[PDB]
Amino acid sequence: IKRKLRLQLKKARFNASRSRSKNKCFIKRMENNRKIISKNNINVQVFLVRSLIGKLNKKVKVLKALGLNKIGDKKVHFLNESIKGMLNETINMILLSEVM
Amino acid sequence: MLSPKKVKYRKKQRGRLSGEAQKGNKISFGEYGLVSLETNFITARQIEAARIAMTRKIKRGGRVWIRIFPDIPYTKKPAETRMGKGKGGVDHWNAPVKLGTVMFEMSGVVEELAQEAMSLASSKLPVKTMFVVRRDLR
Amino acid sequence: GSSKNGRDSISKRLGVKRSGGQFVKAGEIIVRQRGTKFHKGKNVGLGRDYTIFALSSGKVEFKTLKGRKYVSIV
RNA sequence: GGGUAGUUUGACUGGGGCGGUCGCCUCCUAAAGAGUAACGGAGGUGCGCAAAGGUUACCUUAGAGUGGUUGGAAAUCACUCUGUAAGUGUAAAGGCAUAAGGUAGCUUAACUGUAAGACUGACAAGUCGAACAGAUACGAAAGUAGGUCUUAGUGAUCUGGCGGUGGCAAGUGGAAGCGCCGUCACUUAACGAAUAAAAGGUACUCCGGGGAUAACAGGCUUAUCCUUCCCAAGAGUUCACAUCGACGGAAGGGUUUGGCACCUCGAUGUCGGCUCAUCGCAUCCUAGGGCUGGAGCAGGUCCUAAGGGUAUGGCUGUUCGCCAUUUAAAGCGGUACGCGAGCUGGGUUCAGAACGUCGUGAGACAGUUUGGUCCCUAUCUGCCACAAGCGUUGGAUAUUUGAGAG
RNA sequence: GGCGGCCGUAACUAUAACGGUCCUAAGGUAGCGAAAUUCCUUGUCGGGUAAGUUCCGACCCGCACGAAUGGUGUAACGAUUUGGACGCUGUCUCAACGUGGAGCUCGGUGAAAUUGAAGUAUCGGUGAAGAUGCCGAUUACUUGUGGUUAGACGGAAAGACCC
RNA sequence: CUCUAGUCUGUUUAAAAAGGCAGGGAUGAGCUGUGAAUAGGAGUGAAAGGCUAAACAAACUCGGAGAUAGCUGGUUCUCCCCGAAAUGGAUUUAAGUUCAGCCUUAUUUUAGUUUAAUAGAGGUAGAGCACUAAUUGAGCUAGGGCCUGUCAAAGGGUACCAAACUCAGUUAAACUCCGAAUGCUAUUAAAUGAUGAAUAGGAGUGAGACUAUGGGCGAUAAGGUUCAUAGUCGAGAGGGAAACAACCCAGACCAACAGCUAAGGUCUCAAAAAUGUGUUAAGUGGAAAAGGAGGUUUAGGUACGUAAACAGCCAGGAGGUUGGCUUAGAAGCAGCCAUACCUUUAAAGAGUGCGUAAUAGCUCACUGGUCGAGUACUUAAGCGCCGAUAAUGUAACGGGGCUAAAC
Repeated sequence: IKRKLRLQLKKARFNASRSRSKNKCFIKRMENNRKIISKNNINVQVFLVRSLIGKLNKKVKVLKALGLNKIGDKKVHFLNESIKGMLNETINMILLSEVM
Repeated sequence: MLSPKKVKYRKKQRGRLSGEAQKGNKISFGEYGLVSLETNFITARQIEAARIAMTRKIKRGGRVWIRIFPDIPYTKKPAETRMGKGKGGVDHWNAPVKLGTVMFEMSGVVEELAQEAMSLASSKLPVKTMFVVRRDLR
Repeated sequence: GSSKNGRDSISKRLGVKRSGGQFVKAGEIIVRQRGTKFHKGKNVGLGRDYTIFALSSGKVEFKTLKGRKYVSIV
């Protein structure tokens, strides 16, 4: 079987083998994050949940500017426009909880 | 054949052709059209093969409009050469078509005969097609 | 049958050197260009090759009038 | 003055050679700052001008239409509309109505010493520059002018020539000479320029290396090739599809000629023949069919089917092909274009010699002819045969069912 | 050392004895010619063979023969090259048997290149693109001896070809 | 006695060139013994680039000499901290070297980096015809020829060849009246905490590869070649993709027989799932195209229908009229033309096919009765079918198997 085709096929199968349950969990997390970011002037706790390896250079810079270097990083920040923009940039790699 | 009679530059770079059609996508001069369902290149010579098919099927009933003109050189290096010198030479002419280009238009004949003739034309083109009546008149 | 051509000059690095709103002091080069792509306004001068330079310290500004762009120091 | 000696004879390159190219400028490629490659796509250039430079002042083309001695489509003149499409020495681009375009007057700033601050930049360099002193040109003046609307028309250092200055002057005073300032002489074009001064052969070759790089194979790709398939205008007495199917359209096969240079150059031995094969079915024969424009005989086309079989000779190194006789048939391919640690060495691909052609020559030629060392005792796996040991649940001796295999 | 082109021309067709023209120092005479020279090419015809890309005899359209780098022949001669015939034969159809030295067994003497080692199977894959060592599966009691070379990109020579 | 054609053996040989069959010369340019002579850029050579002490396209020994190598190989104990590059420029340079870029140590300095807000310059994507070109169909009409009251005077019929213009509709890296998103620059405020910069010491690197986007060349072929952004490998262990440097997840200080999770999985090999509603009959899942297609789920159109649709069954399916013909014939069915051809009309077409030289003949659309609701053509989706197709061995789920353990 030709190598061009088998490489395309192997890649397509790996991509398509994602679980809808995991996708639903991710969607729920994204909705929660957007709901929190929609607020204004609250103290929010930011957890880093996805690694920095392999991500874009710009986004690694944004995360290091937020103060998160590892998974399991905990930082409290006051939501203003700057922090809101940074969180929007890196929404897919963070978990936002709110500090009552 | 169908081919431009004068060009500024003999050879031009093969772009990437993509996206649907945002223009030339509506029936203008006729009654029935042969839209494409893909994005690809139609050579001049396939164009004239489809034109012969339609025109010959139509016993003087109506008119045929061709909504594409090739105007794009297709170069090919000589048969047995290596990858050295550069930009070999024009071989034949291509026209660009995108998903939604009308590509062919017919007037005069009954709808059944038009549909038959235009499937007869679609049998000779390299893209999936669809036969459309005006969908806003009858 | 080799290539008949393949010949290019050195890139000349034209363009705007100081962005609108930046602070410059006297004599700065603002634009390098062939021809008055940008014309001269208040407090700037034009070199023999249409370079735009600042006659005094200030802040660069670009204005538009009848579709032509003018550079000034304010 | 190759009798002899010391050397030179470039690089890039989808291997090398041949061809082409080498500096600078404009545009595209370049993905809306700058920059950005290829043997990517189009061009220019090694100058011109004593005005075609400087300044003051005044003017506005080309095209279309229209009325006009020759005069015509188009010359010069006038008007209307259009509003830079014209014109800018020279390529292109960016600009140019306040015109940088056109005309006229005067004129030499096509200046000396400088230069804050920058652009671009490995470096060397290149570029812009307000303003100041001297002294002009134009203008009433304000002001402009340190060549050309802008960006190409270029060449480092060393050496030497010419003019100026009078700094250095081997005891002193001069001088030769040198330094300083001005300036001239390099297709140093292979244009950051190895010398003031430089071409070839090696198959008689040698050495250091490279799979960084070619030839034989494997791999990727399928242009080409092969095998089908889609559309059916037609041909076929009429009847597209018994059969052939043009013009186009969509794929597979990896066998042909190629593309790439990924494995191997401290060696993967290259074409045929001999011997021995094994596998695929896209079936040459035998077997089973469907349809025929199949009366019968003999066929044509398509489907199923790989069990077995599939010739001997003449020519050529040949595979191939042609030919002679046969045969139920004289299949097509993969396996390092199967098989040289199994064989042959006719061919190719060493040193001899000869012919034709090319070169002044040494020599060269996918031109020809003739002659020309084919190495290795099988450790392992594999395979063909034969034994030793033990197991088969107490130990032995005969006769056998049979999985499985040939 | 050198020794040419183009064009037109006859009681069919064909060719061109002939003529014109350009150029050069001069443009290949005799003889020979698909040759130790001919690419196209297994040119064409004849002989030889049941069948002849070789061979012999010619034709001349000599890619790219040619007159002391000699041209064309030649009796005799050749461990030279090429084709044909007779005789003769295991060269072959097609192999068989026998003989001598090795091979095999035992006793004595006793190497070699080679070698990271090793409780070193096969298939379909994967991978520096051809796997004993990886994946999945299949198969296989332990260990020797006589044979055979398919593999270990086997051994031997820092590839001679190419750069 | 001297030499070696042909052939065989030998080929880790008995022999660093011989041996077995044989062959050539053999009264001469013969063979041979014993001395002597010619030496390295020289000798000798009946001419092979042969020979000169088993090695000769310039012998051997010693010395210069440890010659020179941009080339290949090798370079020996441990731990801690930081950590590249394979790019740019130049080069008798392309496998070398040098400067810059990237690294480290020491000192000094403090201001990178990412946002947000405000404000700036593009011309790309896209789009457009207003410029430069290409181009479709009508309308109009110069001009050119054709024809005609023709001389070639002034003319007229214009199928055309067609400029310009009008309407409608397209193409462009080297077209732009327009024009983003990102990216770039300046300032400020937050956020991150030595990631910036300057000086000095020491370097290494200047062969890159693939993946995701935008491209150029190629054949919108290559694990191809050449650039731009980011990532990984390079220099990166661990888990997943059956195996599988570049893909997915994730940065290994050491130890623990603790827990929660990412990618990816939860019948079994093999650590982990059950329930709900549907779909699939092809093991599809567990490769792929043009095209064919009364497979099926769901949704929606157009025909048609309880005032009888469709299929079947029973009838008519005609008269004028050989429609006029071309032709020889053509009577509905070589072929031309329409069938604005009518009537009895239930309904009968200048006939749907079969087949006759030509009909003849058999059938259908067409309409009537028996029956009794959906049917007949299409559209959009969810899964399927055929097309499907190589050579050691099932071999295109990793295996067993699975109708779910598939979607």
